[PDB]
Amino acid sequence: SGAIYVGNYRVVNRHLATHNDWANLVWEDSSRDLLVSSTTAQGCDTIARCDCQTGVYYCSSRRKHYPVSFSKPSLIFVEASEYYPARYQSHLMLAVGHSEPGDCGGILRCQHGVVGIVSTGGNGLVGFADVRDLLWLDE
Ligand SMILES: CC(=O)Nc1cccc(NC(N)=O)c1
Ligand SMILES: [Zn+2]
Repeated sequence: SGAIYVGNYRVVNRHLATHNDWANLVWEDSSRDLLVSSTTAQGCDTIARCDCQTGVYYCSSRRKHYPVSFSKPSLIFVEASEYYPARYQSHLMLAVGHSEPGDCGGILRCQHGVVGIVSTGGNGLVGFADVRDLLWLDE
């Protein structure tokens, strides 16, 4: 699990969004595994605005932060999970590293702030849903 808090926005894995997230929907994209809901409290996180391909992600299944190199956001085929059928996920970045389902929502960061959240994994790969293109999160 894990969320991003910026302005009056909460960014979560679409597959982990609660009834409260859906009752306060700002935007959702099923192909990206992302959902943003409205909050009453002011978020403390900064979204990276950059095209960095190196960073550090939190891996709850190892209680550790790992430094990774990752691909630029793209359309990648993603095998079946407990939450989606096999399909193409958009705006997805891959790194070589450890990921398990409950690692979803772990934050990837560079010097410029939050890059994205863990969304896919297995076969020694971790996939992160990019949030850097969602410029409207900042105002
Ligand atoms: C370990 C494996 O094969 N599945 C895996 C790994 C990381 C994240 C997800 N994502 C998801 N279940 O939505 C799935
Ligand atoms: Zn950056």
